[PDB]
Amino acid sequence: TEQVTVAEGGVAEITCRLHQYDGSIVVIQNPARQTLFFNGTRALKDERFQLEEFSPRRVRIRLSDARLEDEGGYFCQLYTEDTHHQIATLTVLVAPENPVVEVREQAVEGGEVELSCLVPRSRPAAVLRWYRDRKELKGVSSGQENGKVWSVASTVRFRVDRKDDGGIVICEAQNQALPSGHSKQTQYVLDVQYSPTARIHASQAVVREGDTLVLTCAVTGNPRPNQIRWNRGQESLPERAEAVGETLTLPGLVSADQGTYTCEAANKHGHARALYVLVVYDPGAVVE
Ligand SMILES: *[C@@H]1O[C@H](CO[C@@H]2O[C@@H](C)[C@@H](O)[C@@H](O)[C@@H]2O)[C@@H](O[C@@H]2O[C@H](CO)[C@@H](O)[C@H](O)[C@H]2NC(C)=O)[C@H](O)[C@H]1NC(C)=O
Repeated sequence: TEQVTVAEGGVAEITCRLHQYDGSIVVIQNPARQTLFFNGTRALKDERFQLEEFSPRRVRIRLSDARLEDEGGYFCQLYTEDTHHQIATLTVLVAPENPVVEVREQAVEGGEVELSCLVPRSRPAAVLRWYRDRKELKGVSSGQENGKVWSVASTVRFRVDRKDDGGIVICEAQNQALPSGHSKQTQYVLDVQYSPTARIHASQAVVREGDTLVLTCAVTGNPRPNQIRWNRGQESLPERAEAVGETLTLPGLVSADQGTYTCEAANKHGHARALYVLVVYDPGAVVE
């Protein structure tokens, strides 16, 4: 009895070996033990079954668009009841689709991200594996059979911080219906929110009276801060100051412009403020 295996909707071939062909009538039966081919003639009105070869050595039939209901034993016997012989058992497989990946809720630095991965239909039951940066994560899985096909789900949960924002997680599904070594994969991009940062970088290390200084405020955060605020301790920004987004330009600096300058930004997880100490040296000061 030949073990024959097809992917759902694919093509299988079933062959009856006959030995010293008498010329008598060959009955081929399906898994319900209903006559499917009477000698060379199809006995059931199913256009997916086609006689392919009736030679002195074998009778071969082809099945197109294989369905789960086609599974079971197929038989070949002489109408004279020489023997009830099973000549094949058909098994129909179902490969997983690319898995569906979801997240429980918005992940926030300091908290957890919780992901699920689901394959709704596979046969045999797909195996689900989680990867991050080539390294496998340990998840938790469950599945069940719904008729002849299995639904399988897996979940993983881990702490995140801002370094994980934008990181890629892979869920990978495998089963025997896929060619050896191959996989069905789904990528998921982490979105981790975090409180902002602010840092000032100045266009010069040493500032002299007469200089034009540019301060640049580098900001991070998720969500992205919408607005940079520039300010100064104790008193107002110099009259010539030009605060345009992330840059503060201080032209024509004079001694009285010295002081502490700040840039600040915010998102829904908090504020960040950077401070810059501005020293303005007269032309004769010895600094370096
Ligand atoms: C049952 O069928 C076999 C197979 O041949 C069938 O008939 C062929 C002529 C052709 O129409 C094919 O499509 C069929 O599969 C019969 O064996 C054949 O007998 C015929 C006699 O006309 C001759 O064509 C072939 O040489 C034979 N082929 C083989 C492989 O033996 C067989 O006689 C049929 N049996 C009965 C009881 O009717």
